[PDB]
Amino acid sequence: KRSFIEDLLFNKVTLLICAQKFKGLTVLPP
Amino acid sequence: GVNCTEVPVAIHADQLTPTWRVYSTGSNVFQTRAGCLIGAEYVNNSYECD
Ligand SMILES: *[C@@H]1O[C@H](CO)[C@@H](O)[C@H](O)[C@H]1NC(C)=O
Ligand SMILES: *[C@@H]1O[C@H](CO)[C@@H](O)[C@H](O)[C@H]1NC(C)=O
Repeated sequence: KRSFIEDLLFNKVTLLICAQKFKGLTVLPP
Repeated sequence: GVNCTEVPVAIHADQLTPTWRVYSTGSNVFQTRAGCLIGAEYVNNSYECD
């Protein structure tokens, strides 16, 4: 449930390296 | 951050760093996006977060 401008904002900004991080480095979810 | 098919295989003697393996065979197991919860049942109503 998003509008047009929200869809554009989500598409424009983009976020194996995470798999490579076996060295005790994790990212928690919000 | 562990798929919850690892802790049931972890149910053994001297096959896990934490000692309290007895609690692995505990209560209803729930799947979340940050791991899996052991010992808490999942109702499907809504409240204010505690
Ligand atoms: C664990 O992996 C299996 C792959 O067979 C998948 O079906 C399941 O949804 C996953 N569960 C969790 C909690 O990651
Ligand atoms: C909530 O969980 C109960 C468990 O038996 C189920 O019967 C019911 O249909 C569920 N309600 C919804 C809205 O998923």
